Formats: sequence, structure tokens, C-alpha cells
Amino acid sequence: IEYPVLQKILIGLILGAIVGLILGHYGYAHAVHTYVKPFGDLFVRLLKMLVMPIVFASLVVGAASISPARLGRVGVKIVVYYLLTSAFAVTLGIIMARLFNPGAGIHLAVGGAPPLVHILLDIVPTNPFGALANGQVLPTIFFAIILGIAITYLMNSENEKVRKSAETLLDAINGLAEAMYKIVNGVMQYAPIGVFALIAYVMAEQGVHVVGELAKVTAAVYVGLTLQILLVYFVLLKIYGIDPISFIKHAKDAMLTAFVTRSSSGTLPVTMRVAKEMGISEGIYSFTLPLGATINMDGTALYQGVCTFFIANALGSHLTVGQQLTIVLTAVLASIGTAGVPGAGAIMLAMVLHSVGLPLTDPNVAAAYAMILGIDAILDMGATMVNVTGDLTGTAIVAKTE
Amino acid sequence: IEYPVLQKILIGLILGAIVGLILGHYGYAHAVHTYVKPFGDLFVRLLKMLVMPIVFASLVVGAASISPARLGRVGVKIVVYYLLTSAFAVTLGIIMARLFNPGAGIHLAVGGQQAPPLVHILLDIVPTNPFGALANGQVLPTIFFAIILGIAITYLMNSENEKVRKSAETLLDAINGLAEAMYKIVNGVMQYAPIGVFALIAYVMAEQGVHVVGELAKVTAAVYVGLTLQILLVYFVLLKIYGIDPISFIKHAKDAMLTAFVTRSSSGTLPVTMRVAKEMGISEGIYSFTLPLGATINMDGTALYQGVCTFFIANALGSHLTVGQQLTIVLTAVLASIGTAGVPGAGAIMLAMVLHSVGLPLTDPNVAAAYAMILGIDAILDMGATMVNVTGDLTGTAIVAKTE
Repeated sequence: IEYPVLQKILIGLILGAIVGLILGHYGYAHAVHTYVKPFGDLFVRLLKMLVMPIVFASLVVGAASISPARLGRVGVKIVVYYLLTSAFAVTLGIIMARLFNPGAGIHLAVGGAPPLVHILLDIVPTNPFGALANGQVLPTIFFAIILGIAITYLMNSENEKVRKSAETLLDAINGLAEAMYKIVNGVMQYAPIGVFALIAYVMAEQGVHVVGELAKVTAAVYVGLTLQILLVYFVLLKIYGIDPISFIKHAKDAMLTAFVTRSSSGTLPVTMRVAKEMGISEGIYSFTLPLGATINMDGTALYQGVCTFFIANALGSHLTVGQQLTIVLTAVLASIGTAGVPGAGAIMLAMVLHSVGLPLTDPNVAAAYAMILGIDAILDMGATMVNVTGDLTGTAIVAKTE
Repeated sequence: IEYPVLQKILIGLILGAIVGLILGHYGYAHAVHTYVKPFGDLFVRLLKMLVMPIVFASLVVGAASISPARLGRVGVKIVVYYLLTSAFAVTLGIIMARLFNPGAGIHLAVGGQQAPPLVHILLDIVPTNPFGALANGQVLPTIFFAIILGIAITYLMNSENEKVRKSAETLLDAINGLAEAMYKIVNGVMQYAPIGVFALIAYVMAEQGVHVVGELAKVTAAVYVGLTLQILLVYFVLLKIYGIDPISFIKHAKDAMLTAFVTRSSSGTLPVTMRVAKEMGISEGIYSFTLPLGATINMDGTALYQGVCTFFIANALGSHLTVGQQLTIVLTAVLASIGTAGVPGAGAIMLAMVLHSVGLPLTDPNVAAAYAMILGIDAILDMGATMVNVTGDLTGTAIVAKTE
């Protein structure tokens, strides 16, 4: 139950990727799935477990921070933060989708409803207890904020049974909040097993596919986001003090979980614990790391920039070069929010085709789309890991302001 | 309601193929479907209409032929006929699938590397209610009844009673009244065949023509010339070798092939297919039992389409395909549905079913990807495969006929 720290993770990752990529090439991809996968799950399981308490609890406490600003500000900022990162991510994806040209081997050309208001009203839960119980991040967010603001106001009550109990609750809640961070490390001790087993399977069952013209989308994603980290985030970390390499130092574990869990929200326990140990206050990170996981577009903007190209160019089309954006922007904007779920990228890509006019019925549209689906998991890992890097970057910059 | 004969069809076919292929390239493939298709259907409608009477009626009469042999023989022959044509079709498909090599642009490899009873389909041949049989479609149980009825009528005529010998005639005549009546309609329909043909391969070229491009087109080559080579090298070799004049055959079988190609439906063309065997001069005692039992037992098409398409997939997922061990898979495909190859789109189904057997299931999103390309070209690869099946049906008939 001992041994080296987060190199033990990197020992799992590289050793897994190799043993999986090998094992699926020799076809046992299924056998890997029935023997290895469940240790990879048990990791995501234990992380998921925490996500609800660790968010709800932390954010009642995170409304002990100055309410009118802080939770009125920052929200204004971190929104405008993602605007100016997603903007850069879009043009970094398009200019990666021209650079690499994934549409040469195919080459096979075939011709050719959200209300918002009834999703805005969904933010406000009608039963917070249910909210928590039955998953749900973004209504639990809204409650916790409204609770901790209410508690704040109870402490300034001239009565002192009230001022009394007010404390009791908030403390007891912080008991939980803290308790969970304690577990998040208990889990992390199983993270090398979890990582090894996860990208063992994910490399067996979709690695072999990363070959040929399919691989030419994986290039423009993986180096396209590698360039989002270096050229857009570090440029923003450099320009706001906080030291770029000391950042990766601290954010090591949240990125290696985001990459492997492939789930933005499913890593928030680790994501948040890195912001504690980094030294941001709960009053910021408890509201910008969850509202990040669901509002962050850096990933989808960069994956449906190069994948949008791949399809438009594989059915042998111009793609209105430089009018890529018209489609890529409209994709992001169709689900500005709720990009946290794994596999979500594939869904919007399909949904865009409904808008493009090329419906998934056209058996060659469906053919090209199915190739992306044999590679989506690899393209999802990188997109989430660059999302949760972008989440902390957004946090640590706004934090070191307000 | 007048004008030139079957050139009017060829005027529809070439003019349609051009106007459709053009119209779908400019995207109106849907608009072609909502305006043109329904005149193309109305042709297949009217033909379908006849298929039940014209088979049932014709085959009761076709048991006026000498029963113990003729319907005991020929059946033995025409079975063994298709054995030796399908054998040749298999090796003509494989040796077309190597010749053209459809698996170069993809090239996109995914690992892997990895139920019919028959007896409960044999017992389905015997209907349990002939009336229903007829009513609710069903060719191959209506076949079995009609044969059993006309044999029974034959035996009633040799009855020493002469009310019996009397009514026996009445029925069989009245039935031949129908049988004939239908051939009369089959020309009434044919006068609408140029409109039908134009409208059908107008749409079929709009909605799947544009796809016949690149590596997809390299399967259409090895099908269309692969079956063009079945006609010339296998059927004419058998027509030459059995008297019946090869070019005088196409003369007579012109209309049955241009319907089979455009209706894409083996059984859906039997009215025309049969009328060509009347006007060719075979007896009902043969053609009424070898053209329907053909439409459902003929494999010349599927053997040649799932020879080159089986390759395309095995080779597009970048596999050896065990060259020369193609047959192992191609034979087992044909043999999985020896029968019931008559339905349109059937070829696609077995191709999928083979992958279940190969070990590469349709779930594997690149298996499903390559398969989906074939599905964007299936209709074009179906027209040719049915037209060469119904050419092989009449060839089988006219050769066995000119024997027994």
C-alpha cells in the first residue's frame, strides 16, 4: 500500500498503453475488456462517488466568501475567461485542420430544437434533496450557492440561537466537504492501477483504429491541443504571474485523471484537490471548477474543428475554407453547456450534420462518421484533459485577481 | 397509347439514367424521389399484381404435363442446372475480385482480429391453408399446392365416372382462363414499361449513382463486367452447346432482362419472365415450375456480388482474405440462403450475416463503416445481379425444356 508517488501513475499509463495497444492488435481487445476494464472502472467509480458531496459541501462553504462580488464577480469573469479561450481554441483547431489534411484516402464523395429557457429553468432544482440524489451538478451548484449566501446572512442575525445553529450547520457541512478531500487521496493510491487498466483497454479497443487517414485526425487533435496548452494557457499563466512549470507540477494529477477518466465532472474531486493544494480559496475554485466542467468548450471546439473538416473533406467537399468557423462556432454554441459527459463530442458532430443538410441516413455520411466513432475515445481523452487543464488555468488566473 | 416497341424502353433507360445521374449530382435526389419514383413504382405495382394468379394458375395447368417425370424430372435437372451455373458464377466472381482490387483507398484496418433450422423452413413449403397462401403473398408454398392440384386434376380426368371427369375439366379450364387472362394483362402493363423504366433508374441513379465513385466504383466494375462475363462465357456457352441460338435468345428475352434489371426483383418480374417463355415457345409444364423455382433457388447473382463485395470488405479492413480461400466464405454465404434470394436488398443482408460468421461483428465501427459504403451502392449492385439471375432462369428453362 506504499511506493513512489505520481510516477507510479506514469508507470501505469505508459506500461498500460503499450500492453493494451499490443493486446488489441492481436485481437484480445474483448478479453482485455472482460479482465482489465473493471479495475479501470473501480477507479472512476470511487471518483464519481465523491463528486456530489465534494461539490455541494465545498460550495456551501464557498459562499462563506464575500457573496455579492466573488460569486457575482468571477462568474462574470470566468464566463468571459472561457469566451477568450474558446475563441483561441476554435482558430487553433481550424488552423490545425488545414495544416493536417484528413480527407485524402477518402476521397469518397456522396452527393449530397433546444428551448434554452426550458433548460435555464432546469438550473433551479425543485427539490434539492432529489437534485443531489439523482446526480445533477448544475442545479446542485445553484442551491449550494444560494444556501451558503443564506447562512452568511444568518450569522449576522441579532439572535444568537440563530447565529448559533447557523454556525453548526456550516461547520458540519465543511466537515463533510473536508472529509471528501481526505478520501480523494485514498482513491489516488489506487490511481496507478486505475490508469494502467483504463488506457490499456481504451488503447486495445480503439488504438488499432488510429491508423491511416483516421490517424491524420489524431495528429491534428493531439498536437493541436498540445499547442493549446503551450501557446494559449501558458501565455495566460505567464501573463498573470503564476509560474507555468510550477502549475503543471501541481496540476499533474488532475490532468492524468481527466485524460484517463475522459470525464470532466468525473474528475472534479482530484481537479478540486489540486486547487486546494495549489492554494486557491474555496470561494473561487468551488464555483469555477464545476461551472467550468459544464461550460468549458476548449475541448469540443478543437475536436469538432478537425473532425468537422475530416467529414466535410472525406465526402470530398471544399468545406468553405476560412468559413470553417460558421459551422464550428455554431457547433460549440449549440451546447455551450453540458459538454461534461463522455462521448458528447460524437453527439454534436452528428447533430451538426442534421444542420449541414447531410443526414446520417446517407450511407456514406454514416460511413465516415463511423470512422470517427472508431477513434472517438482517443480524441476524447485529449479533449477532456485539455479542458480540465483549461479549467484550473481559468481558476488560478481569476483567483489571483479577485 | 401507341409508338415503337421495346426501343421505347431503351429510350427510357438511357434517358432516365442520364437525367437522374445528372439530377442527383445537383442534389435533387430527394425531389426526384418525390416526383419521379411513384411512376417507377406504379410499374412494379402492376407487375406484382399479376405474380400470384399468373404463377398459381399457370402451374395447375402446368401439371397437365406428364406428372411423374417432367415435374419429377426437370426439377432434378434444373436443380443440378443451378449447381453447375452457381459453381461457375462463384469462380467468375472471385477471379473478378482479384482482377479488380477494391481495397486500396481503404486501406483502413481495424483489428479485429476477431441459426436457420431448415426443417422448420422445409415444413414451411407445405402451406396449411392454400387460400391464405395465395392471399398473403407466398410463392414457394403456392408452388407446392398448384403442383399437387394439377396432378390431382390429371387423375380425376382418368375417372370412370363422368360427372367427375366432367367437373375436373371445368375447373382446369376455368383456371387456365385466369392463367391466360393474366398474360393478356402483362402486355397491358408493358405499354407502361418505358415510363416505368425511365422513372425507376432515374431515381436509382440519382440516389445511388453519385456514390459509384472512387474505390466504391471499383466494386461496381468487378460486378458489372463480372456478370457481363457470366452472360457471354457461361450462359451462351450453354445455349450454343444445347442448340438454342444465343442471339435469338436475347432477342426473345429482351423484355424480361430489362424488367429484372429495373425492378431489381426476381419474383416481381415473373409475369414478364414467363410471357417471354411462352412467346419463346416452351411449354407451361416446364416454365411454370422452373421460372418460379428459379427466382427463389437461383444463386448466380448473390454468388457473384458477395464474391467481389466479400473481398472489398476483407481487403478494405486490410486483410489477406486468404486468396484462393475466398471460396470458403463465398460458398458458405450462398449455402446459408441457397433459397430465398428473390427479395430485393437480400444481398446486403447475407453480406452482413457473413461478418457474424467471419468474427467481425457489425458493431466494430470500421466494419460498420465499410459495410455502409456497400450499402450506398447496393441498389446498383442489385440491378445487375437480378438481371443476370433472370437471364440465368430462362437459360436454365430453355435448356432443360429442349431436353424433357
